[PDB]
Amino acid sequence: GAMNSSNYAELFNNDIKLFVDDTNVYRVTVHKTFEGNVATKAINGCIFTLNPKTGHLFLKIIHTSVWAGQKRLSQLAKWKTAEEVSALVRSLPKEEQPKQIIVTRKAMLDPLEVHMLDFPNIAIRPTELRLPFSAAMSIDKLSDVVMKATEPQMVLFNIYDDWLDRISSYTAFSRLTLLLRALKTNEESAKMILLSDPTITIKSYHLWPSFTDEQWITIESQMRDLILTEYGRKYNV
Amino acid sequence: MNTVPFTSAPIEVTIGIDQYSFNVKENQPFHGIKDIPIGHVHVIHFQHADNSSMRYGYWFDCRMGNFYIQYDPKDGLYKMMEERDGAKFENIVHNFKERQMMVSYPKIDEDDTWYNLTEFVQMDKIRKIVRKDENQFSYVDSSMTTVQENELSDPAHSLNYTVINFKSREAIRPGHEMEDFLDKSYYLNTVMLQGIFKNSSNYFGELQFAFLNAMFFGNYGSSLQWHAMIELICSSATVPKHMLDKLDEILYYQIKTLPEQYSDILLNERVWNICLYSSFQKNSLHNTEKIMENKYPELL
Ligand SMILES: C=CCN(C(=O)NC1CC1)C1CC1
Repeated sequence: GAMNSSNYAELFNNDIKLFVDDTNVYRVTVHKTFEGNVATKAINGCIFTLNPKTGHLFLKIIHTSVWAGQKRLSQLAKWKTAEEVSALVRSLPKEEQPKQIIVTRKAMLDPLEVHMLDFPNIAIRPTELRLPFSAAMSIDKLSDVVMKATEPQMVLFNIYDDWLDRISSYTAFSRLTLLLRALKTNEESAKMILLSDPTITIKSYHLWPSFTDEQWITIESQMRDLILTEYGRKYNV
Repeated sequence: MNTVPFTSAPIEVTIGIDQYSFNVKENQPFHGIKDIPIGHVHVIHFQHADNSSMRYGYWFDCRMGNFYIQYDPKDGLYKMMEERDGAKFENIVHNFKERQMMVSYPKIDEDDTWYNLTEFVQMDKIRKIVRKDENQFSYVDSSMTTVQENELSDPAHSLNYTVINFKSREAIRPGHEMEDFLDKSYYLNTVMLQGIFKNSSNYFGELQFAFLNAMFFGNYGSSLQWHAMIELICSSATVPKHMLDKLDEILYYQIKTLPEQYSDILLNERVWNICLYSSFQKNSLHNTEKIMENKYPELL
């Protein structure tokens, strides 16, 4: 069924699963027309499909050309997401196909269910968790590849860099979601924390800086403080 | 006019005939129902006084044989049987008439209700939904499940309605996923009308029979099938104009006939709101919309 706090360790068991987030698929800047009306201009988007256990990210880049001449784009975006996830599954070898796909927004359930009718044994699940994957476009290298794309494109990343050599999936997911939650709540301060020290760099083949274990504990603390801080500033507590 | 005689009425029972009903007392001198209009299917149905659970009844057509009711004290219900001996039957009937031991099917002559509820219902189609080919009439009860319900257990006792499933490969063309899910016209017109039902009349007949089973027996499976067949039409952008107009008349008489206090148990809020206010056909059911609004504005 739906996924929540109670069944939280199921993410890191050995049944292949994927999270699908569609919140950056259809992206617009709303602006004014010469006549004083409002128009949208689309920019490139992406489907954020993540294996929470392995860190494998299937970043399908949604080029603005897919929207040309289409109507009801926010609705189309959910079906195009579902079309592209189904195509990914079909492209994978059988032993790599997921047993479950968890959508971060319940509006994807029917589009994905319908596109996956060929896969009756793949469970399509919602979640009660409010996950911060919308903030994926605050990761500079992910944002960079999306904006530069000139055609539809799939790019593969490990969103955990090399963390699984030292920490468990459970801990790697908690770190990822804390980072993303902090980028979502105050992108500027979050990025200042990740880069304040010029001596810690991001490997060419990584997304996040190369923190030692001790430096990560410091970083994580600072990210929590930021999240709590913004909670007071927002709510005045 | 035709007659369904009763051997006797040994247990107290409310007896229905089409949309009429009368109470019969334990061992009251009751010997059946006369003046039944020829040309329509009919349903004769029972709810025992002492156990209202297990409503049952029989679908039949007087042109297909002479039928009577006899109580079975072993299985505990009123059974329909066919009498093959023709002169035995007329003799029984005529004696019971002369003694005036029969109620008269009380059709008001202005009244077209039954015709309008059964317009497209044929016995041949009923007997394909209710499989029991050794009898010319069909038993249906409140507890009988549908083939589709058995998918999601006793197959011989099933209601074999046409399975409709909006998230099924039958409903959805590969490559037209979004198109087909949001506009069911392919599923309605190519899969169901052209492919399965062959014409709208057979489609309407099954819809009408599902409604009647749902209202008369309290059959949950039947209620589900009626709403699905309505929703497949309302959710299609492209429906023949003649089907749309006829649907409006069909539903009108169904809503008109439904008991006022059964709205909570026989009408699906989601379906009717969608069908009347959001679907493609939101503007094509003027009569049904009118009666639903003046008679069931709470549901909406
Ligand atoms: C006598 C039982 C009534 N039914 C029922 O439970 N309906 C529930 C509200 C959906 C079936 C429709 C006939």
